[PDB]
Amino acid sequence: PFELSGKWITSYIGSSDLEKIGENAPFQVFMRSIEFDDKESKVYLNFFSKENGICEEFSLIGTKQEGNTYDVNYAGNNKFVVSYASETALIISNINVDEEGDKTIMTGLLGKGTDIEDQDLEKFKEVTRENGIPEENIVNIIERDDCPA
Ligand SMILES: CCCCCCCCCCC=O
Repeated sequence: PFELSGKWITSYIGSSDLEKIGENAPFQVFMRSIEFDDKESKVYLNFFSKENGICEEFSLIGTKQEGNTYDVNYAGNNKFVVSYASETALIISNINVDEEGDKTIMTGLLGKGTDIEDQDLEKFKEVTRENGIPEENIVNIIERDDCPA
């Protein structure tokens, strides 16, 4: 029985739009924890993001929708799905439509902080590729995560 809820840190993030994941961008998300409240059909996302260089924490609440999709507001509208789940990682596929209406597809590899297991990384890169996102559009989040634990 897989436990999806708990501590989850971001290791890598791929994106179709580089403007959304650079330094201080809305999607350079340093995950801290994700909670799946299936009884209440909600999802609790906690993370840090940089704006003007300093770390800023976020505690969002998303609602479960059709299939395995989750709706959540942040820098536009988002619809994300947990494409992959193992005992060491989680791979999220998210589609964001910002305030300007620009559509951006993104992917992310989440772990228990730690150390990255190449097995999950290869799956992340494969998912990223399948979404038409090139390898050069992948950023290493762990190297950039200096935000509070
Ligand atoms: C932000 C993309 C991947 C981050 C890891 C978990 C998602 C929680 C916040 C999702 C908002 O998109």
